Amino acid sequence: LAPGSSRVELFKRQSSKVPFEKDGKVTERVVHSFRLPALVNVDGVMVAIADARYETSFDNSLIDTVAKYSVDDGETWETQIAIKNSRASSVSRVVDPTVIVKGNKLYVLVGSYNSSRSYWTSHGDARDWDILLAVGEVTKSTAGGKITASIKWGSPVSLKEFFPAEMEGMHTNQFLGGAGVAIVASNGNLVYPVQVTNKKKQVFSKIFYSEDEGKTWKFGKGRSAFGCSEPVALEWEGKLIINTRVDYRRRLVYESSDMGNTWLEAVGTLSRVWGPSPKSNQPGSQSSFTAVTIEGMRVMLFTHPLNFKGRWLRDRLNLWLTDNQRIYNVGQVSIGDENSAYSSVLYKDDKLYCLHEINSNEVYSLVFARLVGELRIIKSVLQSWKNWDSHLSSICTPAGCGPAVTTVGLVGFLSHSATKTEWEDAYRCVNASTANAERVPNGLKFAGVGGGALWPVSQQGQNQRYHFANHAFTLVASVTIHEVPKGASPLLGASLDSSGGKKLLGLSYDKRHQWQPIYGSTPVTPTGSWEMGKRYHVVLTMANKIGSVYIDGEPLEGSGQTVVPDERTPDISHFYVGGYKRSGMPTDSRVTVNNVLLYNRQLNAEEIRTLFLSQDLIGTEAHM
Ligand SMILES: *[C@]1(C(=O)O)O[C@@H]([C@H](O)[C@H](O)CO)[C@H](NC(C)=O)[C@@H](O)[C@H]1F
Ligand SMILES: [Cl-]
Repeated sequence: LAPGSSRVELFKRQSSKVPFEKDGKVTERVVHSFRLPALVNVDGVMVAIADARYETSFDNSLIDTVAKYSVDDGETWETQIAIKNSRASSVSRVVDPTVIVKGNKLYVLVGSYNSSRSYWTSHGDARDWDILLAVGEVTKSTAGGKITASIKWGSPVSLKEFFPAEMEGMHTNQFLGGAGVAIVASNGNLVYPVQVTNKKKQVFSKIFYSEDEGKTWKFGKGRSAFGCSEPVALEWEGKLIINTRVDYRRRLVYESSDMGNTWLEAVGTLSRVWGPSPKSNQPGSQSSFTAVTIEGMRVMLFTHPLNFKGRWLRDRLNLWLTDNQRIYNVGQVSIGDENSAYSSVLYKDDKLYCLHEINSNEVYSLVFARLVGELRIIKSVLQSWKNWDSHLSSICTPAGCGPAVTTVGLVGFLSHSATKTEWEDAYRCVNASTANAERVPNGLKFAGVGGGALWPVSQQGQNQRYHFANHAFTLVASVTIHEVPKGASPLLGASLDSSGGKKLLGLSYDKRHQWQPIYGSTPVTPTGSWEMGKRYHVVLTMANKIGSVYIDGEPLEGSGQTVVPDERTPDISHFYVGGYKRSGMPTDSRVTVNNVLLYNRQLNAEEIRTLFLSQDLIGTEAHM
């Protein structure tokens, strides 16, 4: 939890009571565990929705949906049961409450089970299952001269009639919300991303939506891959971005422009960025994933545990910030090594909050954290993003002024700022490690075995912000060679392996004053000519499985070669700059590199020309 931030145990395990209703009697009843946080703002009233697991944290046990609500931003709360289970047996339950706010109404979608003791995807049929929608209406008033609120909950309505018996290629079984908070789309639709099972017990994600305030519901025709569960969605630039849990794998993210009729994996942005554990080989989690506007900029906030401990313990809840280009780790919201899986982040009246689980010995509480420090950090990073983008766009490029320098898809920028061991990203997301580097205006001068910079791709580890590069990228730099090498030496490239020996696309230079562009594992043909001490502009582009190399805005002879040989997707280890930064490699690159730009797409010819013409205008030197 950041400096300046603080929390309380709001839903306290084995302590907090809720109004348990049965057979017309209400009794204040202590709850064993609280799970499934959803934290929202309803027209000024903060509402926290959760599971009240009365007897045990076991998933398949007695559970009602609880709400707490506050009119004073969480200083005090009132408590109610929003949705009661069927009371059919000792384990009846309403589950995984998923919330949409529209106007002064909360729409809460829950599964309902009567008597099963088995995990939902293990059920061979829907004998025990229903899917219910309850609506809460929030009214504000002023008793005793003070602002008050109340929430009146409707009786739940089954949406089972809207679940078709078949979906292409399958027979349907059950579906549930993806927990947390869903959305109202820009056309007014209520949109729940849902997790669905078929009779083969496969799980997949769909979009489940309503055009008439929840009276009737439709499924979008498309779907995720099998294995994509518990989805969470937001709307971004006219599209749904649907962010899915995949147990034992990296999270898949999809886009859909047509209310889920067609799903496209978001390979160029967010898909496969977030891993569920260090080695992405453990269970995944529910995630908060929201679009908000902070100081005038639309951005997304994402949470997920790092899960160093493994299995479902899911320690180390982390918060991420992205503009759909750059991806910034705000940091750890939870405290120390506590277990902290499910979460919900709310941005209300320019204050940031998080309701999340803490788990000791499978006894769960929800803490309510005031993310004061995290908001400060987020505002700082966004100011940096805005400022660098403004600055680059403002430059009057050489013909009045030529086309603007493009900042669309500009993810990273290595320029003047460097510490002894790192070359700093101006966008503050991913620094490059360095060795044997000397600071120069807007870059670094390198020498010696082991020398260079490493800008990590898969080497980022669990969370891979530059995964897009496996699909398309542009890497740009200004270079000067200071000594003729003994053989062929590296200058810039994308490496498939950790050494740099196995390249996707690169540029080397040789003892005969020629360039050696490297296209995957294709035999290298030297070409062109360079002069010691002269500065050159280098662009490497990769898209559509094809790699190109440009010097001074022009493609080397024979460029435009296939670099992805066989339909496996690349797994780029890192970009290397100014050497390999590997003492295991015998090369000595004596070179200066300035102003390294990374984009998440293949730039066009105009954009490349503009960068070349503008290369002495773009550095960060005069600003820090
Ligand atoms: C979370 C959890 O991992 O801790 O998992 C849910 C599902 O297993 C997940 O959505 C994949 O289907 C549980 N839901 C149900 C209905 O079992 C959550 O309650 C929670 F358990
Ligand atoms: Cl099936």
